Amino acid sequence: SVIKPDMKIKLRMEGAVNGHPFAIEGVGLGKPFEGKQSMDLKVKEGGPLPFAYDILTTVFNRVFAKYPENIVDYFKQSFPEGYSWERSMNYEDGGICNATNDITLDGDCYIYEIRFDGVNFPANGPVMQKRTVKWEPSTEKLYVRDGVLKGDVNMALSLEGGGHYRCDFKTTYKAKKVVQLPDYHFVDHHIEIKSHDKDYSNVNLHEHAEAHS
Repeated sequence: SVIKPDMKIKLRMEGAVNGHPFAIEGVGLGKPFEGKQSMDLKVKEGGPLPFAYDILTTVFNRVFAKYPENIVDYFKQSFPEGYSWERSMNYEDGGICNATNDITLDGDCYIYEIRFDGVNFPANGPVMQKRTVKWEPSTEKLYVRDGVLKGDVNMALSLEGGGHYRCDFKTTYKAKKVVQLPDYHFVDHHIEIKSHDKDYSNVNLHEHAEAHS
């Protein structure tokens, strides 16, 4: 198998929020079979970012999810060729973010080509006012539709003044080659920013995920 116990990550995100462009690059590593990963992200263009960094984190690869033997693993099956995903993130106050990631593999390193575009975030909302604290752990629901895999998840950002800010994720996963399709299942997620500098020019991000049925 081309999927090894320890692998690397390299990525570049180009995007915009409310019409303002930025670019971020990252380098990381993870354990595909353990469903754990971490990475260091650096803002290359558009800094200091004028919006809450948290809207970007779930965009910075389900290959990093611990899949039990009794569940078909769409993602690990997609390599060496790889897969891509598309996602729309609908926030409760109307902010909408669309993102995509084309994932390839070079040796023991996954390569991500990411696009991120958010619009209509209210000027005095939690995202433009940087009042988000972190994402709560979640459970993604995955199901097949028209030969590809869909993943939906109810997400929530804890807020500075207390309370939560909701967002609904709708993701479409597409293997580059034909692979076996899985039956309905779930993936528990927990993403966390472990460290960052004042203006988030530098961020260390971690995530651990496990599938179940």
